[PDB]
Amino acid sequence: MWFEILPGIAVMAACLFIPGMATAHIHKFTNGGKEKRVAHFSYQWNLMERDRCISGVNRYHVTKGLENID
Amino acid sequence: RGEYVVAKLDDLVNWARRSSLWPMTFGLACCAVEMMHMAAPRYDMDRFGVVFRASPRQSDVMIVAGTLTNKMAPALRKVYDQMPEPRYVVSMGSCANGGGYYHYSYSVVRGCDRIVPVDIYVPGCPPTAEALLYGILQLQRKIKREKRLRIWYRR
Amino acid sequence: TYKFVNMREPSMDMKSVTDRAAQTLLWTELVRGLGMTLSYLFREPATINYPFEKGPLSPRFRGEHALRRYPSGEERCIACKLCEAVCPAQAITIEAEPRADGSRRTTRYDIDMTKCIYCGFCQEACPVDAIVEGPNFEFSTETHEELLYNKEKLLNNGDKWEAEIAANIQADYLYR
Amino acid sequence: RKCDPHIGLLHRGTEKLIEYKTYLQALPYFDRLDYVSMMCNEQAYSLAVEKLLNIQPPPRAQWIRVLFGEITRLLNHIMAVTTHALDIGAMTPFFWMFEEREKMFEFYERVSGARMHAAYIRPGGVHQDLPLGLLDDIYEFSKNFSFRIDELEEMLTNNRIWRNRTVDIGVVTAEDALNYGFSGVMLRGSGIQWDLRKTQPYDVYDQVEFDVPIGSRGDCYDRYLCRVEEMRQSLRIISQCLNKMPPGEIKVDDAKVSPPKRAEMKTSMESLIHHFKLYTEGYQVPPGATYTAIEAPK
Amino acid sequence: MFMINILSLIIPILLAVAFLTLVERKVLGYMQLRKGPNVVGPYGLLQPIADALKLVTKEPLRPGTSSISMFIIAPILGLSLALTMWVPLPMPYPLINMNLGVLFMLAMSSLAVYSILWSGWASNSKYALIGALRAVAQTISYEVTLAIILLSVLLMNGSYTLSTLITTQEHIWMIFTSWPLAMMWFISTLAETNRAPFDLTEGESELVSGFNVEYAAGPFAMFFMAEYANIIMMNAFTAILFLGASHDPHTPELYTINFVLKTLALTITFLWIRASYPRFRYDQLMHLLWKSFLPLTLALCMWHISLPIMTASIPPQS
Amino acid sequence: EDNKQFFGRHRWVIYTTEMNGRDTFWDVDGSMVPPEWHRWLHCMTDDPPTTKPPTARKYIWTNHKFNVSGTPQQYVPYSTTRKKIQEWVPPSTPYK
Amino acid sequence: ASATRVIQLLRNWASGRDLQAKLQLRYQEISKRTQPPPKLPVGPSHKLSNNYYCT
Amino acid sequence: EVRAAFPEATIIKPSDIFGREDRFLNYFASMRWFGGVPLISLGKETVKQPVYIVDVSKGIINAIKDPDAKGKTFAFVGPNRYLLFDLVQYIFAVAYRPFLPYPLPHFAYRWVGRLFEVSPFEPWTTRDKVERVHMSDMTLPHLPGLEDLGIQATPLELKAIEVLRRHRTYRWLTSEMEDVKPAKTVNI
Ligand SMILES: COC1=C(OC)C(=O)C(C/C=C(/C)CC/C=C(/C)CC/C=C(\C)CC/C=C(\C)CC/C=C(/C)CC/C=C(\C)CC/C=C(/C)CC/C=C(\C)CC/C=C(\C)CCC=C(C)C)=C(C)C1=O
Ligand code: SF4
Ligand code: SF4
Ligand code: SF4
Repeated sequence: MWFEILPGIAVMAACLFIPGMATAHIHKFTNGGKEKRVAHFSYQWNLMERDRCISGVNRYHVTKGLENID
Repeated sequence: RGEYVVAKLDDLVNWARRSSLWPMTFGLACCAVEMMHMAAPRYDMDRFGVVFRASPRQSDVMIVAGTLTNKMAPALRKVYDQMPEPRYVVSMGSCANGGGYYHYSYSVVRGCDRIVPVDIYVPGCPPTAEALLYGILQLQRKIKREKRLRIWYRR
Repeated sequence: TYKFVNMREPSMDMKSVTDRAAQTLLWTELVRGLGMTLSYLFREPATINYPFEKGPLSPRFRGEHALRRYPSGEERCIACKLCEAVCPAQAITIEAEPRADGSRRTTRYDIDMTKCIYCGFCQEACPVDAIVEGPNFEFSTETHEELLYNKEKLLNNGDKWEAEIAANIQADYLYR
Repeated sequence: RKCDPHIGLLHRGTEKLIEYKTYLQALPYFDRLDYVSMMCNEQAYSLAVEKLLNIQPPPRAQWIRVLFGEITRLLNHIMAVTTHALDIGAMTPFFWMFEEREKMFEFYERVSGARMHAAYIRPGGVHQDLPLGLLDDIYEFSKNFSFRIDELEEMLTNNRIWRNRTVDIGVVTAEDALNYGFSGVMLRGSGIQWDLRKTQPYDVYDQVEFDVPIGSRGDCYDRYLCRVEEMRQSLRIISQCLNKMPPGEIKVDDAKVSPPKRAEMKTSMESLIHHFKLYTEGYQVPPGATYTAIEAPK
Repeated sequence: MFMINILSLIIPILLAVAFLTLVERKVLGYMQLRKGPNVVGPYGLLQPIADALKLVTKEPLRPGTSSISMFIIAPILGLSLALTMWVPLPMPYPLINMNLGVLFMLAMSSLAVYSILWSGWASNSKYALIGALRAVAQTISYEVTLAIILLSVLLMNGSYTLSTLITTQEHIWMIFTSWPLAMMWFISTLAETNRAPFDLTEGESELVSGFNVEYAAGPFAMFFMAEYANIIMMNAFTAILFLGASHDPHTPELYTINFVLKTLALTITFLWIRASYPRFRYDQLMHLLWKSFLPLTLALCMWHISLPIMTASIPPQS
Repeated sequence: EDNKQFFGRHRWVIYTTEMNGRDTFWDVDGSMVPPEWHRWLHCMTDDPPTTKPPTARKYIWTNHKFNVSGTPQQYVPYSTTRKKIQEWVPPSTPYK
Repeated sequence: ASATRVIQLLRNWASGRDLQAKLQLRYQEISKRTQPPPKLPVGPSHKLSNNYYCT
Repeated sequence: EVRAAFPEATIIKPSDIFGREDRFLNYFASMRWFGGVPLISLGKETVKQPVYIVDVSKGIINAIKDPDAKGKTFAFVGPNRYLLFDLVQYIFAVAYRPFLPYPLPHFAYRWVGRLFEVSPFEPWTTRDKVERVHMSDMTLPHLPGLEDLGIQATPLELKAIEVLRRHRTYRWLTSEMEDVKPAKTVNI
């Protein structure tokens, strides 16, 4: 009766599930709900600094729309 | 009381040992072949926690199964000395329990105990693959009943 | 007669060559093994769980010895030393004496369970069915001394497994 | 480059101790000798003692000796091929047969009492007749077995990894193998068409038709097929033995050689006297020397 | 909270490595007409913990002839690489998103051999040196194609970043386009981890235990995780490399469930292969790869560079 | 017992919770099987003791015992014979 | 412990043969473990005359 | 007290006993772990006369067989007395580990012994143990020694590698006895 194999991989299935679950939610939590920004090039990194400077609270994941400008 | 926590840590340690003891790959003679039948799908020793690991550096119980002779007795005791602590030696079969059929010959040590501190004795010629299946489980009860830390907390 | 076993020359036709080339390139006999084990994965395991259920035996099984006694209660062994005379391992050691009643019993019947090899000759030996191995394959002990049985332990085994020995011998007394 | 095989780590003084035991008491020695071909071992010793005694076993005895001697060939060849793959690294084929060869050990115990060491095949015939229903149980297993022997062949015989690990490796030629004192598979594997069951048939092996697989390359691989083919050829022998089992006794009628049954033991003078001396002194065989060899599975 | 993420990527893996041992015992057993561990707790689910405590409370053998400092560095080096080489894996969102993920994949994979190397030397024995040097021979044939297959497959992905692998595999599986490479990658990933037909370095029947002969208790227990954490991670590498699942931008649950199932299916096949085939010979292994594998890699890599240009299907770099 | 079963699993025992004093919750063994049921359990017969009661006699035990190795009830070998050579007891009367 | 027909095909197909015709696990086809008492035969020399040992 | 309760009780008075599991040679051999080897006043004012384990073992056996052991009090001592500094010189030479002696005042060593006593497991060095290393084996010639029983004492020089072969690194593992010279013995 091969069902007994399943409990073994069942907890394992949850075991590998936690990391991907953790990283996605931790990124979602720390970075203001939005998905964590990716900076593979200097243009992205330069873009991130501008967001941080204009945020005022020194946090890139604080985006101010048209209400910021006049 | 410190006795309670010692007993709880006592039960934790031995339960790990009795449910994970690994019989060595140490076969000698007729008594070894049927012990394979214990590892065969019929009785499936592995289901009870044991694995048949070689390399006495990574084994707990030594299944001396077969005729123990003169020319190999140094090899066994060297092997037994290599096994880490704790280590148990189950003398398996009548040959290793005193000499078996060839008790009176000239190149057999009459009993595995004369070289090694021999644990629970399972008789048979050969003991059935089930006969020492109890022999392994009966050792698991011996591992269950030890005190160790209980003596240490009362030493 | 005899049969040749392996010299089968493979054909060199383009169909055969491509079949072998496909076999070597696209591993097939390796996949044949994988499909085999997977089929042999969804079977029913041949294991039996221990003591809750136990393996099957036969009435003539050979195990722990026992010294039975007559229906009256008198022991069967009249100390004829036949079992000692046939013991291949010389495990039997008995001495007799004229008992107080006048009957012919044995003072000592030490059977060394660490010497004898369960030939069963002893149960074939005595003409009164005195010594006989019981069905109890299980008597493993923690110390070497416990295995060296004397007359008293043999009688105790006779008194314990008497139900089995009477039934088993009843089944197989006709085959012998 | 050079391999010195130091042996002696299991030298029980068997041939020394036999000197001190009666012929009946020496029988379990051969049982323990080659502990994977038990019935074949006692068959060798029994034939020698019968030859010296100038006594033949009853027709029923010879048939079950052949029948049980052949499932013994099933046992050893199972052990040889499976542990081969085990030593090579293929663990799965080891376990599948060992469940099946566990079933054959049941037949061992049902007829003798012990799983391995039957001590059943004795000089002058077997100890006692088979239990009722034993032959039917043989038929059920023999039906299933050929459906597992091919299963082994599916696992290894055509496997490329097993082939390379075994093809054209450990190759021994014809003359050197013959000169080296080789026998059995070592001869049949290298092309020499020799088999004691055919050339010098003992017991009733002549009245049984079977083929002897002969290899051509003589290497490690060719012997693996030779052993596996010996499995199937043994199954044919078992099929004939079951179908041609004759009625009759199981030991030589001569009570001075084989012990009388327990029935006449307890009523007749001569039977008890013979049983007494046979189990105390044993049958005195005539002086002389002989060398009897049989086609043991090894 | 980045530290919380680090443990959330270490401890959940560690239990996954632990239960692979129990799963392998049961998978191997049920492929053997056996039952596998089922007495330690229910269904044998407590078995890894039973072995867990025994090993860490087992007598840790120090061999006298061993070089102690190198003796202890090897178990540390083996486990440290195993965990840190999980960090660039793009489980929905990778923990460590780097433009050169696969290069870092190869670097610590190549660093892994020095565990079995230094341990084999430090054990100071015949079987120790035999296992360690055949470990060289096994792994020496191994990086040359491992890089080539990685290069050829990724050449149409766009770059070495692991995150963009999902975008490339958005429409169809990578295995549909490079199945000749996938079989060859799979054998090598089965091979880099010293598993199933290629386990010469351990070689139970022929080297008793190889490098692990003089390694007991935790030093052994550490060696088991490095071997088994590399099994799961390499299969996870193959799962993203060739069977990249769909990724909803708003629900990372979807990819995580699909990705984990792919890793489980692949890891079972590792046990599937481990049960079935026999074990190669380290000369045949080298001959198998540098005489049959490597020639196919070069032409297949030749095909996979010519193909994007000829079809005007080169992938974006950014 | 279940006839529709792979041979070997068709008969099984659920061990007692108490036997001769010792607690036989989770720790159990194979020797706690009384003889009369040992035959039926090991497929030595197809007749349970309830259907066929074994023939009762005086000397048969009324309480089965497990293997008593380890516990202070374990069996110790000892010579069952009498003394062979005694000695000439010296007299009580003095020298003179 | 009978396999579900769904996997009966799986084991049959994956091995390319009909397992259910003949299985390794035994079942009710085995001979009964209790058999009637047998009557064994006598040997050829169980003759109460003309059975002299000299011949 | 025992002599009072059991007048005919043979009292054996062994000196420091050395052997495989002796905690005397191993004590100084294990001293290498904690930096150098600390000896109070370089241990130059403490003379020890150790005795091999087996001789005292045979002494007890011979005492049982001897019908004159009743009431007597034997003092089991070795053949030669060695100043403690030279003894440690001999031990570390046989083990080939470097010797780094350094003085240590008595009050500070007592403090060190106190710290080691804190361990709830087998202590490595107690304040009592520190005192024992300082206690030179008092010579009691009036006390019947070991040769009267019949056992000839085995000099520590012969059977010293037994205890200390284990402590040697792999480098000097196969080194024999004659490699290291016998240490100087302050004799009676
Ligand atoms: C000569 O004679 C012989 C015999 O008889 C004497 C025999 O019988 C047999 C027959 C018996 C057999 C079994 C046949 C096979 C046997 C052989 C010897 C043949 C050769 C073998 C092979 C080629 C294959 C060898 C395969 C092996 C060893 C399997 C390995 C894989 C496994 C999954 C099994 C082992 C699993 C283990 C040890 C369990 C997991 C390990 C752990 C360390 C436990 C987990 C630990 C932790 C998690 C660490 C602690 C951390 C925690 C808890 C985390 C939380 C805490 C924190 C602090 C973080 C043979 C063959 C024989 O030849
Ligand atoms: S006890 Fe019996 S079966 Fe075991 S090795 Fe000795 S003779 Fe062979
Ligand atoms: S069973 Fe055989 S070997 Fe054992 S005591 Fe009886 S006659 Fe001797
Ligand atoms: S047990 Fe049997 S053979 Fe032995 S003395 Fe008694 S009656 Fe004779």
